Amino acid sequence: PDPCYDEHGLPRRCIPDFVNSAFGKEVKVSSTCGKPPSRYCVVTEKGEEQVRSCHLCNASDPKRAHPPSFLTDLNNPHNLTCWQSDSYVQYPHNVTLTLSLGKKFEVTYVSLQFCSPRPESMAIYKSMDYGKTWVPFQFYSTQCRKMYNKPSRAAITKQNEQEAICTDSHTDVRPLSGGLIAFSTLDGRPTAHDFDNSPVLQDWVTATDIKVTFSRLHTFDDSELARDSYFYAVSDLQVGGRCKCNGHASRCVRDRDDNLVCDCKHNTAGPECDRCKPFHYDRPWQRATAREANECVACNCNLHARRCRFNMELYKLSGRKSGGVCLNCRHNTAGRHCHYCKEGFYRDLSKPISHRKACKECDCHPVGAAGQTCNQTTGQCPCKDGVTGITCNRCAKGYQQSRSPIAPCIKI
Amino acid sequence: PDPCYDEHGLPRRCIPDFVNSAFGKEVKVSSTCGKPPSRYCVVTEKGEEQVRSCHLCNASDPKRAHPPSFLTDLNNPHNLTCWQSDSYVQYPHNVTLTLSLGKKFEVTYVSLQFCSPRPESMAIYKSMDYGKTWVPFQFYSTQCRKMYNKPSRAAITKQNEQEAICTDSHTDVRPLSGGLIAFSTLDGRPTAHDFDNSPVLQDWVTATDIKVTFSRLHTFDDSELARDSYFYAVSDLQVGGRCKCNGHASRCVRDRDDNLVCDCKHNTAGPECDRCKPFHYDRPWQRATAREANECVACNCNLHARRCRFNMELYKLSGRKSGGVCLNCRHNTAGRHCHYCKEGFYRDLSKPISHRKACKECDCHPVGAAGQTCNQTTGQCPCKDGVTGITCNRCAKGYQQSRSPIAPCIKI
Amino acid sequence: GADESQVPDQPSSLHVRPQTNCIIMSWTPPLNPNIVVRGYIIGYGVGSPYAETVRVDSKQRYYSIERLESSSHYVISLKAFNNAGEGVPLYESATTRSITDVSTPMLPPVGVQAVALTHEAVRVSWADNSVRLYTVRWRTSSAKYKSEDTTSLSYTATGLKPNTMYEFSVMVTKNRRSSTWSMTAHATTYEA
Amino acid sequence: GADESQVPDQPSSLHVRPQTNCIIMSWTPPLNPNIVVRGYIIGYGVGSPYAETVRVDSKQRYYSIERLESSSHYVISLKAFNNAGEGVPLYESATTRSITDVSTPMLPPVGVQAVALTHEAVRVSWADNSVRLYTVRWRTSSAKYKSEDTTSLSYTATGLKPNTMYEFSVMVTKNRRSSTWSMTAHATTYEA
Ligand SMILES: *[C@@H]1O[C@H](CO)[C@@H](O)[C@H](O)[C@H]1NC(C)=O
Ligand SMILES: *[C@@H]1O[C@H](CO)[C@@H](O)[C@H](O)[C@H]1NC(C)=O
Ligand SMILES: *[C@@H]1O[C@H](CO)[C@@H](O)[C@H](O)[C@H]1NC(C)=O
Ligand SMILES: *[C@@H]1O[C@H](CO)[C@@H](O)[C@H](O)[C@H]1NC(C)=O
Ligand SMILES: *[C@@H]1O[C@H](CO)[C@@H](O)[C@H](O)[C@H]1NC(C)=O
Ligand SMILES: *[C@@H]1O[C@H](CO)[C@@H](O)[C@H](O)[C@H]1NC(C)=O
Ligand SMILES: [Ca+2]
Ligand SMILES: [Ca+2]
Repeated sequence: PDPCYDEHGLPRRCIPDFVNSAFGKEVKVSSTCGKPPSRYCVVTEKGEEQVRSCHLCNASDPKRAHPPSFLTDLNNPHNLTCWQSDSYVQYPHNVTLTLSLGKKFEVTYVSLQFCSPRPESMAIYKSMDYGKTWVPFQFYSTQCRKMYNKPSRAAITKQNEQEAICTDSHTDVRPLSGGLIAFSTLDGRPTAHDFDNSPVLQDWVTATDIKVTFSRLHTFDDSELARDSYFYAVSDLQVGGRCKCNGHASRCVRDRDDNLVCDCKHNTAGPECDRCKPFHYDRPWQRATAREANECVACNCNLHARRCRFNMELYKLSGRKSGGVCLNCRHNTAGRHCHYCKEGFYRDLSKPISHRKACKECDCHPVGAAGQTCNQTTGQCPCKDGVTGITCNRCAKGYQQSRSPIAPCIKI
Repeated sequence: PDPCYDEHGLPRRCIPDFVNSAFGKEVKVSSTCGKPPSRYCVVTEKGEEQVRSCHLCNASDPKRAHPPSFLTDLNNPHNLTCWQSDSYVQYPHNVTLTLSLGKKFEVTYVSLQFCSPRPESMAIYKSMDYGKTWVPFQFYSTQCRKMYNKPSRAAITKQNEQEAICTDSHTDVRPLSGGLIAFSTLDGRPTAHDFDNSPVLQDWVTATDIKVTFSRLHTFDDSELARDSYFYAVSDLQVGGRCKCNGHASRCVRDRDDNLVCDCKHNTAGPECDRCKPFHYDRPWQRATAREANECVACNCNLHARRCRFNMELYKLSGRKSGGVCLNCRHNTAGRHCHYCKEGFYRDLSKPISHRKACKECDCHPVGAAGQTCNQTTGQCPCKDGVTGITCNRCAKGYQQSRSPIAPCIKI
Repeated sequence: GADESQVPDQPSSLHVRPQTNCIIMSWTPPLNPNIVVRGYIIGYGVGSPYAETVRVDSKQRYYSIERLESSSHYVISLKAFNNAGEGVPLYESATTRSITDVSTPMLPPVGVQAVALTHEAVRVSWADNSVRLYTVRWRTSSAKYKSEDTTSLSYTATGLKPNTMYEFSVMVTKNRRSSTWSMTAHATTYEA
Repeated sequence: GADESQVPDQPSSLHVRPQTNCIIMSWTPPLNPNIVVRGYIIGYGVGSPYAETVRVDSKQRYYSIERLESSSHYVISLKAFNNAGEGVPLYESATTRSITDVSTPMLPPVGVQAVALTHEAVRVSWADNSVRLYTVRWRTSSAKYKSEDTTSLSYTATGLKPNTMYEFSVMVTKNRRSSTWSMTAHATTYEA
């Protein structure tokens, strides 16, 4: 049953499942070892001394290959897979991971997990519009001012909740394998308990894309063994969070174009449920609140209008409830709701105002009538001085016709 | 049944069928190819380049011959025939087509249709009297002032509706084959909606003959291929319109002389029905109007006159209805209508005024009568002083004759 | 039709009835049935019949030339055709009516009076300010109408059940164009 | 379960009910029974599910995450595992309640009145200064109680032996948290 509506029939706020958005997806990487088969060296500590182990990275052989697929595959500790940058990727070399989500997700966290020692310098950026422009999410360094030009550990106020912080956290060369980096986009933001009511934070969390750049490795010499030991290895990459449906969907699916969109059930529309779906323009679109779900309401045209438009003046005028107005009413009816018959017509009354033929032709006599308009219901026409009837075709008792079309009836 | 008279017996205006007057007729041409068999070159455009095709014009061979017959024959698109002027007929060469209709037609339009590219300079003239003198109908040129000395596109006022206009219309070398020229004699004349009531326009339209002169071709070089490509070809020539019967015939036919004349049924006469037919001279001839057909009326002679003549003074005097007077009334009757017996005669009354012998001899006595004239009906004569009787041959009671022929009777 | 060796000879008749923006045309096949007729080429236009050309069915006796100008003299040509080609055309010409005629849509007659003559008869009269087929109708004042046409401004209704009030209306028709029902006059027939 | 060749597919459901300092979580096995499930790895923490990891029995459908912070957004992940290794996780997130909720322990309703309507009926009403499940109970004034729940601030007791004084009490429940029995009101039913 729909989680978007309650125990009986009422709209209630709905949120998609929290997922790791990275799980399926392919991630582009600046470099990967094995291209020509190369050598790497992983260092171990048994007791107090450093013990080097050497191994072959080979992209054609499946045991020795470390493709970026291995960034997002199923993460099995028992059997483990790592993507691996080549050797001597040290500063000022970058290694960049870049990932499209193809949809606006609200991201709660970003996780990397390293088969290698953690990098000493890394940066996490998001794209908020499908890859065109990036903003920083988080910065990790031992020297923040030096590397990223960011004073480290800036206190975050209400007036910057979107500021990218640089910090020394999770930079330790230990663990030398299996180490973690987990960015929490809501960590230490001031209004983060108010996220439902804070647009800036809701905005802060939204991303279509995630880019990770490794900047500096850890030292632990210039020899070739030393160089072959310097590289990046990540076993798993995760972007955790939800699909951004504005509280107006519990799911996201593919559409005709194989794009991912919210499956919007509020009478909502567009990929984020940012707007009302057509002929629902009675009230202006709202994001869903815990207290008040706000679904677009269908405006009433009584079957005589196939189109609709919102009017702010009307809204504000009508007590801040409704609303919209119907556009061009067919079947000889006149707006707002096409709730009556156009001037020049009258009511059938043997049908209600909704019916196709509920608008009956109001036929007034070209001569006998002073105008072309019926009384809406009674059927009357504006008869001239001495005329009478429904249409005005006959002179009243005591009267007879004249040769004058202007003054058709006279007394006697 | 006659279209010239209505549902029962009354004269109504009648108009001959609209026809292409050129269809039968032979048209004289200044030049035609093939005389000694010659060569022509027709140029084609496939895509952007010009492709020459050459062919033989041969007047003795029926496939290759292009006589002027082929100007007026049946125009079958599927099988097409063109008259063709010879080569290097370019300026200042003329090629002239001339056509007699042998009758006064009211021409609505004149059509030429070209197997060749349209000419850049052409002139249409009419003869209004059987070939003697020509006036211009229309002029086509790119340079009107240069070629025909006519400022192009002169606005036509009421005070020149007969002015021949020069214009650049239908001068395009495209189409390179099958192109049209259609002159409409009523086009842009001011009073052309009033044609029924405007004599100048009715006059403007009338022609016994049509002459077309081709003046300049299109350039598209001096080589002999170039020269052999320069010529005129017309597939069909049409003069559309009606036979001019003055509203007094629905047909035109041949007469004893094999001339074409209107088959005039209004009591009208002459080749255009311009006059009344003999002994119809009661009222003066009119052209037929939509509102009033005007047929010559027979004047009443009561069988005593074989000839008739109109009198304007009488017409104007008699209330502007009638009319004419009978000429020399036989059978002793006296005009206008021979409606009585001449002075010197009297009425039979046993016959009506129409009968041969309705005029009876009025015999007065050489002596007894003071004059030679009867009373018209009674039979009396102008008896002298003492005489009596119908003729006066006897002296009245109380009287007797004398020796005096002057005074024949005396009292006693 | 026996054979297609040659083109069709000309159509036997052509007649044209001009409307204001339109023209109606009718015709008949050639008199000689033996030559196959595969259809007709109509052609038309102002002052010459070259502006436009329509092709039709062999069984077509009728055509409506449908987008045209007021007060314009059109010339029309008609050809019959077959595989051999097209035969000699027949022409006619017509001048479309003026938009004046459709400008003011026709208005009913005014000053209408019905006076009872007898038990079976009532005299109806009207007026007109235009200086023409008038259609009079009558009914009981449920029961339905009775119609009559006149060329004049007064009619006399006969065959009426005595002592019964009737209802009379008139319309008018000009150049095949009609107004609506004029105002009604009520008259009661005489007791017989 | 037929075979352990591959890791378990994902759990079918996950649901979480946050307490103030605690969080309750429930789930269900994968839909495919054929792959042996040897237990689950729960993992959890603030903003990411990495702060802690618990391992449990294959037959476990339930877990209580028991030492946690007020007003904190925890993310929870759940994996099924076996000898092959661990399969793909399911997640959910929850925000623990505030210590405000346990600070002032819930207090009964006040201003309670019971007025006898009839021989079989008594109307009970109360008030609240908080600006919600109220539980009313009644008994004879030895003999024991009768309970009823309401969503409103007034209830009407039915089925009462006439001319008998009863005793009515109310408590209240907020966000699954309950006060004690409000002061009692004594009303005697009508003689029938
Ligand atoms: C890399 O792996 C492929 C595939 O097994 C193997 O054929 C190739 O020899 C390997 N390269 C080296 C340098 O051993
Ligand atoms: C298990 O790990 C290997 C090597 O690390 C990797 O090639 C592969 O993805 C996994 N094998 C299976 C069963 O897919
Ligand atoms: C690469 O390294 C530079 C250091 O100068 C850094 O500023 C930049 O963001 C990194 N990423 C890319 C994509 O260049
Ligand atoms: C022209 O045609 C006639 C008749 O067919 C033919 O005899 C003659 O040879 C032709 N002329 C030329 C130059 O071919
Ligand atoms: C058809 O066309 C030819 C050549 O163009 C011409 O000679 C002739 O008039 C037509 N043939 C017939 C069947 O008359
Ligand atoms: C021939 O060409 C001349 C150009 O000078 C033109 O004026 C004339 O009307 C044309 N026709 C005749 C028959 O000469
Ligand atoms: Ca992996
Ligand atoms: Ca021809």
